[PDB]
Amino acid sequence: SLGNKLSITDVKAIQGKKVLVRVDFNVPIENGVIKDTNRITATLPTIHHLKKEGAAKIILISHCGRPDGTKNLKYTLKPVAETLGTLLGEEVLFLSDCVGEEVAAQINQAKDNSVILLENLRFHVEEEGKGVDAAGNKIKASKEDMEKFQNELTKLGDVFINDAFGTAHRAHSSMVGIKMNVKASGFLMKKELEYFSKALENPQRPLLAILGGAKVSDKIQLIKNLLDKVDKMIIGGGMAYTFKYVLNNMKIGDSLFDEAGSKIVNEIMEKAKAKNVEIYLPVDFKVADKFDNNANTKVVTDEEGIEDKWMGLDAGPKSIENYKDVILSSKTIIWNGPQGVFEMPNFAKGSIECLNLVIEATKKGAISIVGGGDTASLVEQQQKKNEISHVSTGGGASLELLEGKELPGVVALSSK
Ligand SMILES: O=C1N[C@H](c2ccc([N+](=O)[O-])o2)Nc2sc3c(c21)CCCC3
Repeated sequence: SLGNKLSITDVKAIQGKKVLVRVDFNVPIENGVIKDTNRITATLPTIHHLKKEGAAKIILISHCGRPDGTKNLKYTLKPVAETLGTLLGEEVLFLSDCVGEEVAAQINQAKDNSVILLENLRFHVEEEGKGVDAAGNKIKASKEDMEKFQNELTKLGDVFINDAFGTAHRAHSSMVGIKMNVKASGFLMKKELEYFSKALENPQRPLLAILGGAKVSDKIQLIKNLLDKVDKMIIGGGMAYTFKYVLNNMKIGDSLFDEAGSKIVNEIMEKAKAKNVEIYLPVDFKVADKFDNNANTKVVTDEEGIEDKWMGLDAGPKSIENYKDVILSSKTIIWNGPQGVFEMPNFAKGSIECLNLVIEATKKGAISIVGGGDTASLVEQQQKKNEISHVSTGGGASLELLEGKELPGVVALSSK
């Protein structure tokens, strides 16, 4: 289950507690300078709630870069402490390790209600459970080494807050081994779990999935899992040409064709029929004579097909018209994939109209979830993030959740 997990707002006893918080501070650092501070800024509601609720210590644990289970000061969290300090308007204490008597002593010695940032968890092989030494030899932590490191992290505090949903798909020490009585989601994780629970457990129906992207192959698990939940599915973008070719023997010219993925199209269509899911493929396309925004373009229907040396780069006007009744009658929308080459303004119309319809449905009461990646970029470029119920930032974890995979970091949270 996803919706019955304990959240930071449900925690009653916070005053005078040492609160251990797993955050996502995997920020790009260019010679001591943080170039993107969004991940740091996104943890402020969690930190503010803990300070306001009178926490004795706010102990932050995270990772960044790729140290591979070895101390590697290129991936030091030291600059993150400085940036977080500036954002908080107070000094954030940075510690050179994350476990042990010395770290414990420094935490206890710190000013009450203050914020402490511990060094990168991934400097320890026990965090990921595997790594690589300096020489390049593979190293692995034994069950006992793992258990000892997990016990050491547990000894740092009294209450555990997991605000790192983007790492919850991993059975890492900081996701599964912090054995405190209260293990609650932080505000970021709370929102992710709340909205993914709304979309996938007992959703408000009709439930619609809007899928797109360049390939079929990397979306098979996602499609097959969503066919067990949804009532309707729009399949668009580059992946649609593979479907039109296999299903209707439609000429696709130089459009994208997924050779491995083409062999699974019939299975997908057969599962959709078994599950009584309505599939909506494009019936027309905006084609181009070159892969370029300034290409010569025209509209072809799926009855005409695409001529040799031409390529489909967006859904056509009829396919765009067909979205309207599908999207506007939907009460829950999971959107994972653009409907064309949105990076080229002349082939963004299908994706932009899909966005306008999803927004319209949301204003009228639908719950809209944007999976991430390219769809999130489109919503961001169009400046419409606040018009969508939830734009997930969980990356790989959001994708695994939608593929029906186990999230160990979620499983390890307390139940409400
Ligand atoms: O790299 C490419 N991707 C695009 C793509 C992505 C999504 C969609 N869509 O149509 O939605 O198309 N379509 C083509 S034709 C084409 C290329 C691409 C590369 C050069 C040869 C011709």
